Amino acid sequence: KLYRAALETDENLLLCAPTGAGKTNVALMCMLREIGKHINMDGTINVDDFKIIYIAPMRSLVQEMVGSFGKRLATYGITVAELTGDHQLCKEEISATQIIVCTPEKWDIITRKGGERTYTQLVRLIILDEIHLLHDDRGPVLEALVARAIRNIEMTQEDVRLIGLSATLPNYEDVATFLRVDPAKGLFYFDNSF
Amino acid sequence: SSKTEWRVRAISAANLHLRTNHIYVSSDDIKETGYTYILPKNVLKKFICISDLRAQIAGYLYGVSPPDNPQVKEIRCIVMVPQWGTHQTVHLPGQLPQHEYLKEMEPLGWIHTQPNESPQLSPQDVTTHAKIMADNPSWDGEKTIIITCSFTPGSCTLTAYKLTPSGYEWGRQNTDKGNNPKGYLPSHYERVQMLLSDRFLGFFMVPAQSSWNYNFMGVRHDPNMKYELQLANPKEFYHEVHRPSHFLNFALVYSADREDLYA
Amino acid sequence: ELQYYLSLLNQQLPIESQMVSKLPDMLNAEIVLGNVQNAKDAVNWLGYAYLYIRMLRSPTLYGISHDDLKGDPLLDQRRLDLVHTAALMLDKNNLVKYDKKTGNFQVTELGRIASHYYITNDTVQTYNQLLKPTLSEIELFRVFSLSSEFKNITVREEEKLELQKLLERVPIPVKESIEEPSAKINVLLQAFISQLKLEGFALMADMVYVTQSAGRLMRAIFEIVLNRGWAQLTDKTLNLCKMIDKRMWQSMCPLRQFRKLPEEVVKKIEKKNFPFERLYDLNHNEIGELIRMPKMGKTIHKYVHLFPKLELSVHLQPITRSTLKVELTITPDFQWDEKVHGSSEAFWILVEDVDSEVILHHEYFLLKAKYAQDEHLITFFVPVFEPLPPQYFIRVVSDRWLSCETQLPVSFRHLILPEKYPPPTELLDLQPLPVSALRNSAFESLYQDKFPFFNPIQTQVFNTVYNSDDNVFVGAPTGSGKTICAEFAILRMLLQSSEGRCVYITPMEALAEQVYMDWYEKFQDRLNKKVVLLTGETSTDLKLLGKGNIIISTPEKWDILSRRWKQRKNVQNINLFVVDEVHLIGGENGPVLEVICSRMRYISSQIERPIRIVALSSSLSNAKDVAHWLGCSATSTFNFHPNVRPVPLELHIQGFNISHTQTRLLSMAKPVYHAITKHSPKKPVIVFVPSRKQTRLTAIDILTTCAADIQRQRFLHCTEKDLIPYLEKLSDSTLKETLLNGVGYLHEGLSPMERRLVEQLFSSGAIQVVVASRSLCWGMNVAAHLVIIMDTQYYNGKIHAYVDYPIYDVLQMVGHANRPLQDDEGRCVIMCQGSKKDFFKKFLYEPLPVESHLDHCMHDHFNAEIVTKTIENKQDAVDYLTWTFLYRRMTQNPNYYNLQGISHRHLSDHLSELVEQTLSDLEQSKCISIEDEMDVAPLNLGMIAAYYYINYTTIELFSMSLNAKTKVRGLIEIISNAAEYENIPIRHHEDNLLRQLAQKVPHKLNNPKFNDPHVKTNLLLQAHLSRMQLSAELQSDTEEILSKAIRLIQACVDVLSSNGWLSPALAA
Amino acid sequence: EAKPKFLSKAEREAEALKRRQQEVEERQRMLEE
Repeated sequence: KLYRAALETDENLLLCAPTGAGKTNVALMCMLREIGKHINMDGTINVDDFKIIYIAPMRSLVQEMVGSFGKRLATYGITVAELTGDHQLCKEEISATQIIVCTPEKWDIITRKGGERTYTQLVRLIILDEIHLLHDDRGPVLEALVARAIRNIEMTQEDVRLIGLSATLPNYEDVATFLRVDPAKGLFYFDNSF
Repeated sequence: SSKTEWRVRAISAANLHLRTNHIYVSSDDIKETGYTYILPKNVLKKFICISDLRAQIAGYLYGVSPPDNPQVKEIRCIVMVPQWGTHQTVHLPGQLPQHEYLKEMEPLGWIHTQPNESPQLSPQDVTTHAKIMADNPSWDGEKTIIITCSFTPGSCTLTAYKLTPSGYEWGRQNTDKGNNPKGYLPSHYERVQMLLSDRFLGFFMVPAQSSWNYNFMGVRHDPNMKYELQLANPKEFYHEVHRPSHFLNFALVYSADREDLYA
Repeated sequence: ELQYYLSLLNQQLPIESQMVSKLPDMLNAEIVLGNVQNAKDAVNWLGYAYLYIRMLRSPTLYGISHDDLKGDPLLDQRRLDLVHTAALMLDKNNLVKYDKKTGNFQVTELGRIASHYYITNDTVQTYNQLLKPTLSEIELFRVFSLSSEFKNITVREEEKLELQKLLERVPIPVKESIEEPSAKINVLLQAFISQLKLEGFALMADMVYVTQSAGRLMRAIFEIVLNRGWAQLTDKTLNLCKMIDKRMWQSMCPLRQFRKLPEEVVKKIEKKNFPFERLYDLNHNEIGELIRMPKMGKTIHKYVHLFPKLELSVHLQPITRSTLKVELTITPDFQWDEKVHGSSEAFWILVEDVDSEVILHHEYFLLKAKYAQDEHLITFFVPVFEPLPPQYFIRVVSDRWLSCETQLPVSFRHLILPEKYPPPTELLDLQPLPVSALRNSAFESLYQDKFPFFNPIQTQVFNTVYNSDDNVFVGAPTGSGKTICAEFAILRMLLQSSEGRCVYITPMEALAEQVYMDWYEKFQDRLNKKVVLLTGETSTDLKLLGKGNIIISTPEKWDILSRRWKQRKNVQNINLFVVDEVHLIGGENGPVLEVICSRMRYISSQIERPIRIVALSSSLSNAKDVAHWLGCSATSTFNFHPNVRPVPLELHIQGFNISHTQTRLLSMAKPVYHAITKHSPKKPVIVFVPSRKQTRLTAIDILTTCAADIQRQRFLHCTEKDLIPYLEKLSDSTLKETLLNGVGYLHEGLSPMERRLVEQLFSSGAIQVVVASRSLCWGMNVAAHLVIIMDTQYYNGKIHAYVDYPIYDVLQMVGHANRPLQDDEGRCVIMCQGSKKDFFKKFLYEPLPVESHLDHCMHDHFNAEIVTKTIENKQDAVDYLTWTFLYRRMTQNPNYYNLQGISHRHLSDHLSELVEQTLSDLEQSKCISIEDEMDVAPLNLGMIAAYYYINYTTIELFSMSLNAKTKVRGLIEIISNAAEYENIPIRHHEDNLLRQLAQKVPHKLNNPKFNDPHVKTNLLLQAHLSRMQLSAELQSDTEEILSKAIRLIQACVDVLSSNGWLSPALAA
Repeated sequence: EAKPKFLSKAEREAEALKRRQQEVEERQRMLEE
């Protein structure tokens, strides 16, 4: 139902799907759409021209998402890695890999320390998974990250495809407006029957 | 006890930094004929913060005379040999330190921290100085001083002391280590003028292999053990490396493990 | 709680924005990141978040009434109130300076450390009010446990027995009672560090959370202690951070940090009281026999060889009486491995005094695996006071490996410090000299329309320049009017003799060309004088000297004429010798200008004709040695002060704590635009860029920062109709698009006509920003109001390191913003690293002393002296070296010239050793002959090197690499491997182009190196011989290679003709 | 003196050896005193 919005459209999407409804498929479609801009018909793919960030709240869930991205995108050569360690190690992992699965707090710390400023132009796909913790303790960190992304898109005019995945929760219009998602094409509100 | 007294000693040494802000010199009964002491303030401050309120800390001071002024001796270097001293005496090693830095300056004597201020010089200190002078010909009977840097409430009261040739002979002849050994006389010790200064900075020498602190491990300390000193800043008495027994004694996972936090 | 679980499982729980708790933290992070600067930017950043959308959608859930929603539909008043509350919380916690009048916020170091470590405001305030430089290790744990991260952690009564049992086993004593949460957190941290087994599950979870907070807390405490300067507190914080990271005590074995080591062998090594340095000296069998474990001896030897332990060597040189240059050479003495060390190893080098309490110079070093097993040289500036310590301590500790620290005592006992600098010549408060003060009307007609009155320094120097003819040393800053004094001296030399021969020597070729273009319009157009410029051709240089009266030249161009001054009578019949910018005589082209000045001073005292020497340079501290080395009198030494300039210079230093050069250049773009908007809104600005390709990136970043705010295209003070004939002449479309918004660009790869058009557009006032490269700092014929020099460094690929910018280029960039009538003052914002901020602040207001570096390049001067029959013996060479500036600089700074004393015997022994080393280097290269170890005789190779101005090493390589059966492919490789090709520029992103061009060259290269300049010179010669296409940065190096390739081919043909080879000479 | 007299490497080595011998003799006399 959202195949054309995650693979054919590079706009900011808001997928309000429950847990277990294939939330990783939309992220894989967004990663394939971001890798579709770097075709490389002579080789396989140009992984040094785009980057895909995956915001996962749990560390084990981030490791499982990195393993699923490494097992699924093995034919495309997309380097899936977890941003951890020190600041220089995180900068080397960001400069050496394309798909970076990290925590929102770790991404905010890397943005505040300056380890992702040199690779900010290559990051064109921000997959903010599990936004249903926006009222939890990871709330203000993800809110400050979304505000920094909106300020970078409004000031530096950097077109970054933001795909925010959340659970079936009310007041999704404010979360779609905060993530710069369209109410018609970017907003996908699935109930518990889905 | 060494169970709760260690914590008290560490806490007291933590507040011993403020004691260096008030230093008093007992300038009285000075013969005003011998060479004066020009021990710098930085060296005294360093040697005051690396001493314990219970265990006496001692260090050998070596220096040279200022140019065109043979009537004064400037202690420019202090070397802390590995020793384990008690509250009434210091068990200094028998090996006199030697190094390239000390090859240009003569030994000016020893400086021992005193936990309590006493009007009279300690006979044990006089005997130790006499034994050191007899053993090492480098130290002279008229050019070495024993700086008894006492401890005062909120202050570090300093005082210089020199041993008379009669006192040196009495200390060399005497061998008993009692509280009031025979042969100790008030004429054995003579106070000498000692003035601090803030014009020349002092040098510190620490053993290259082990640390200067040895009171936490008396088994490792050996009276005849050789020492190799080098230009380095000594560590505090209550340092982690000073007490290996209190550090490496504990023996070598189903709680809440929070991963990927905000750090 | 069954309703909310029914709300989340049936889509009935809306997500409420709880961003009010971390709103001062988000404001501090936005202020440290540069996203928000004032209250309006903070309100705009808060309006783009989800909290503003939740307050607009649900005002009752956010505490907003209906009247506040009716009086503020855009939620601007509530956002301004929240921004004011966050600013008050940041100012109360001393995180950021927030003024309530203007609303602007300035991020401090404490707020940046709290944002970089995700610390709270109350924790940062407690760390600022609790951390003391005299704090011990016992108080440090209590200060770290009293942070705001453990504010909700309470001491449970059920875990009091476990805390009492752990209080007797913790190695760090706690001063607080057992009922306090701080002592419980300290006991939990001591149990987690010493790996003590706990009993309570909630206590273990609290200890794990306390450790996860205390890691970042110790990192922020170490950063705050490094910023504060407390050396012992920073060492204790680094030890606590290493103990928290490695999960082991400081007294444990170094092999405990390696996970490949067994626990029983580690316990057996910790049972024996043995140092870790003694195990490194033992072999694989001795270490196994000492620990009674021969099977694990090889693994222990491999762990000792894999443990980080490098050798540090210190080389000290006292430049001034208050500061010295310390070069630390670090050699990796350990086996680098990716499984142990990784891709790179981080280390912290702190140089402090003998007290070990004030860290004088703290820096970081990231030794990569590609640069491993190689000694890296780091240059730093160490200050020295009047109570000089006997020795300083340079401690290089490991940022990740525990118990890995190397201490180096830099002894200052035998340091020969220089004397006190004399005061400069102060400008007297006299009347300004008008244009009628000159005698000749033709000299006054060339400066009447320029200025009716001269400079006060020029009015003070006109009495010694125009009314006298002695050697005048004029030390004036860049922009004080030294060219007016040079023109007055030239007018005095012309009035003294109409057939005079003035020679103006300038080190920079672009500055010499600008001086020649100024003299063609001033001296040749208004006075009809023969004003010529010297070239690199020795055949036309003699005709230009004989037919010209004002010859502008370079030291590299005048060294060919001064070497044959005994034969050439035109060089001996000189009337005036002006030397402009002598303050750059200790850097690039430094010993060449000093050798030319020494040759001019020797020829002036041996041709029975005192030539008027006018040495115009910057304000130098040791001006007396430069006056005595040039024969200047005490009354003619017009060495002014650096603060005595007519245009007052406001110098600001922006220190950025970034280790990477590219990350610092990317992060210093928006503060550069902020400083350009705050300092000079309606004035031209010059942005000094680190590289040629970085200038266009900095211009695009400035254009994006201008278009991001409401001041779109604010740097274009003119219209597009006046720039449409100007943009039609440019070649780069991106440069024309940047100049359409008012931001011009200038680099080494740009065209000279396009650079002249950009200079004419910037001088007319059309553009307000001019992004000029670092190589175009001296070659810039324009003067602006603001000079923003961003990231004063260069990533050299020959050494692959970020070398700092020299003081001469920084002084030229500071003096380039000298507007006498356009602006009242001149702003100079130097944005660089934090370690280079103190040196740039010391070398800006204080006068920079001159240091002669002629001992490193004395071989060519000795060959030129021996080939011209000047230094024929050892005493003649000693007398020739005694008349130079190096003999005057050795008497003022012995330790800077590697001497052991200022005595006559020690200086004579050092001069004899230098002369013997020069004679050995000349005899080993077959350039000279030593008769009875006393007489020097010029050989054929030395005469061929001195005739074509070639080095002795290149002449020896051409003599030992050219055989009787050589070819053109071997001759091109022999010419590319000469000493003149070692100065090729090697920057980043240049190895791929060289590897692509090496596959298209007509001649293959045997094992080509991507970092060697000889292979790049060979590739440039193969591209120029085959007429292949190349980039602008490659063509700029190929032109400089081909400028000396003709002289190299002439020297090769002379070496082939001298050796008796016909076919290699024909091939050459 | 004022003019620096240039010496050979062997003469400078002999002068340094004579200065070292004089310094060793002065150190021996100081040790005897």
